[PDB]
Amino acid sequence: QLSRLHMILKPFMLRRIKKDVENELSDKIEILMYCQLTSRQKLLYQAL
Amino acid sequence: KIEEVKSTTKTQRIASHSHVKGLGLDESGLAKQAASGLVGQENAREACGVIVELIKSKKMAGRAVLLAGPPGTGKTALALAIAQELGSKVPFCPMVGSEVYSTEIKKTEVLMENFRRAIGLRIKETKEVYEGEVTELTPCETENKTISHVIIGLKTAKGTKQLKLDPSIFESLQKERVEAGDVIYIEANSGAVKRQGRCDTYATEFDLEAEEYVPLPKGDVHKKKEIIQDVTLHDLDVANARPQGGQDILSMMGQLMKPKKTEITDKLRGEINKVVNKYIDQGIAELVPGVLFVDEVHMLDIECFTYLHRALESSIAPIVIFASNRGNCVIRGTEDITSPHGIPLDLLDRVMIIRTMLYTPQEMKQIIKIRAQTEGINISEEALNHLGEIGTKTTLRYSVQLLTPANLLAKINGKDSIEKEHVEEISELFYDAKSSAKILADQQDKY
Ligand SMILES: Nc1ncnc2c1ncn2[C@@H]1O[C@H](COP(=O)(O)OP(=O)(O)O)[C@@H](O)[C@H]1O
Repeated sequence: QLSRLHMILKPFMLRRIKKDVENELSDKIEILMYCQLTSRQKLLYQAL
Repeated sequence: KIEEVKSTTKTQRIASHSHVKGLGLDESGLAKQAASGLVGQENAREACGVIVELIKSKKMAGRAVLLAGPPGTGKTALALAIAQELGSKVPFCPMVGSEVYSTEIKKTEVLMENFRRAIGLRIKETKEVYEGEVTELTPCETENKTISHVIIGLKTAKGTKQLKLDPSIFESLQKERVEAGDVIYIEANSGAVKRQGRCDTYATEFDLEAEEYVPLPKGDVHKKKEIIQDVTLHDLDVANARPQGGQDILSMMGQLMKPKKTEITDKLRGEINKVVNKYIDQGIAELVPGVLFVDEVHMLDIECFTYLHRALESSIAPIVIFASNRGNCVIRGTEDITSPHGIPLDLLDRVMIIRTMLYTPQEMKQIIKIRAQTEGINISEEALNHLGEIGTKTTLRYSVQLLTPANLLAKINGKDSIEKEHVEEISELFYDAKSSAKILADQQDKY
């Protein structure tokens, strides 16, 4: 299925991505940050 | 990609009853073997399930239960279990039997102060307030000059309004040094005025400034709000004893004097009773009588063991929990009369005695394990057994005490759990209340 869909969409579509066109673009750094719930938040989460 | 977390707030400390979380009973009213941090004492935990229902019925008033048993048998543990079961809303008043000796008020009156503190109350009050930035202030004048009106312009986010207010409000405003452009908040029930500082608009006027700036309030200039409040009878009584509300000079200067206690007469108590009854009849005041816990009751002077006769026969007095760990002792203040637990027979006839027995070696190990996992320490099986025999030799309090220093020495040399060697070395370092007695009687002549 996926190969057939790619073949169908290959002619009337383009694509570049970031490697083909970005010749000097620092790779963005993604950072997660967990945050703990406070006292009141917990009293409400319990109620909920 | 990279996951980062932060946690710098410290945990709460561990007390002597931080593991008790409830009575741990069943729906049928029996007692489990190990639930909510309590083990054993089935005949006492079952009898405490009647007491919580008695509290929650809100029917009786003036019933006393006396927990009797040897030291370390869990009297105050049961009391704290009852308090935890009853919930936070029900007022619980801890009390020690030696607190009735005061240098300001008599012994008898402290008992009343505690009884009235034990009974709670819930009030649904409505307060109407005027808040916002002052844009114009004008004191009116009349015949003697005196001041009769105050004209105040308050501008909130919605708009601005002009109000005529009593000269007392003007006196309070002049007291707080309120000018134009300063956000104020006046309540009309008491006339109190609070200043929060100048508005955020006047931020760039002065390069150097000390006043704090608050943003323009949102909403209407005048608005009423509903506040739910938890109070006790003793709060109303003490507030009416030496009043501090009002914007006059008598209460303002009474706010500064040394806060000495005073003996409240029966008239104020009766009038407060009438007022709170009137509040109840209006469908606003809800009564939630609670529990007063008197610990070490065996050292109340005979003047307190006897006022309690009249104090308990009242129709207002809440349910009182006693606690004593003494045998046939002489009553304090009598020097000639001996009675069980120190309490006289006459007052003892008005209480329900909940007998408490000593603990068996099997429950000792379970209690030690519960305490160890409460502290956060890991203990092996052989070490726990050795602590069990140690507790059977002397007491369970000593075994509980040894749990922390053993973990300290275990973590000094890289170990992660308590072993038998650590327990034995700790037992060598510290002494018992009985071994020290022996080594003291050996050298009695030279101390
Ligand atoms: N049934 C029980 N379950 C858990 N811990 C108990 C129990 N009975 C007593 N203890 C513990 O024993 C220690 C001392 O007992 P305590 O409650 O002070 O009795 P007393 O007031 O008679 O000395 C307390 O720290 C308590 O945690």
